[PDB]
Amino acid sequence: AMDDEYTKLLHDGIQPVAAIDSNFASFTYTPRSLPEDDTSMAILSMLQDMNFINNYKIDCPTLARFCLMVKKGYRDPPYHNWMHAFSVSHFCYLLYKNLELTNYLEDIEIFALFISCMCHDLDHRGTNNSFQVASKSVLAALYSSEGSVMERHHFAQAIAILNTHGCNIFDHFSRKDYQRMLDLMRDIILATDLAHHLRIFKDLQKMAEVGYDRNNKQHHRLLLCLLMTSCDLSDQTKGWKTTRKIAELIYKEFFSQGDLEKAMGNRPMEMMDREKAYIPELQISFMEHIAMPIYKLLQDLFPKAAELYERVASNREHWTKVSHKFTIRGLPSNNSLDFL
Ligand SMILES: CCCOc1cncc2nnc(-c3cnn(C)c3-c3ccc(CC)cc3)n12
Ligand SMILES: [Mg+2]
Ligand SMILES: [Zn+2]
Repeated sequence: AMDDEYTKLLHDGIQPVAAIDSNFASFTYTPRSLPEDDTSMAILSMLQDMNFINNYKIDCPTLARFCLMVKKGYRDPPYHNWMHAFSVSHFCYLLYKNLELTNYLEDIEIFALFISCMCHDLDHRGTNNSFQVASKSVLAALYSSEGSVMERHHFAQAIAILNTHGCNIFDHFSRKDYQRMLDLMRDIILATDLAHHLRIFKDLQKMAEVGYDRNNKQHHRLLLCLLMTSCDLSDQTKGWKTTRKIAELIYKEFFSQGDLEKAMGNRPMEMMDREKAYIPELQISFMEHIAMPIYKLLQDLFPKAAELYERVASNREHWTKVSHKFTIRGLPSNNSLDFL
């Protein structure tokens, strides 16, 4: 159903977003409930709704071909796959719809954000940055002096897609705007390195304290940074079932890297060591120390974003609640102590 795929994608209309689901454009929509078969069409619906296609006279063949090439540029580790990218892109669309980004950022910045969302984890292998370095990967070999190893590769892969014949959805920009767009993507993608976020966190607080100034150029940069990290973590803004299930995949991925490190004779981080990792406290810590501050910062800049923070805080309480279930009380389901 692969070339079947390009053809349908291109020669039918692009569905109106509302026809996808009546709640497609609300903060309570879970993008991962859309069949993976429909997600490319969905990307195009959002692009058309956000008016970028008919704004920039983008080649529908080029655009549909971009989309499928982006999708195909993901591997299939448990977490860092296309459905991640898709729901991350979808949240960006939500932000643009519910928060009115056009009053905050230039059309080009928003386009670069959405597109960086599609591409921000391309060709991920289920290993992190410290793995690249520790294992002397060829990615660590090329990007050897400044960290953000994977993020540098994700941007590199996005670049190589745009430079594939019939995939340059930017080949309509002036050379000036083309450069600007590439520098935008690099910055937004790079911002998805958690180390980056921790570096600029103080500056984000400040901007939120004094208030976003649209004539401040450094505010534009910080906003786009905060918005992108809000997109990368948006699974935490949905239901309990979503955080629960996203913990499954995360930990499945992490533990595989740990098993591999052990085999190479490295010592894995605890959260990657399936023998040592206590998932409930790892989640609460992650929630309390990473994701919560992101959505609080977003609530401070954007008062309509408040429901998202309160979702994320409610998801944390719930890990607190079910946290006792990770000590086996009574007997296992089968009434057996064999597992001993
Ligand atoms: C930090 C390690 C904990 O990992 C996670 C644990 N629970 C949920 C989760 N959702 N995404 C992550 C995660 C996995 N790897 N990375 C790099 C992230 C992550 C983290 C932050 C950002 C904003 C800067 C972007 C991505 N998660
Ligand atoms: Mg990433
Ligand atoms: Zn990501």
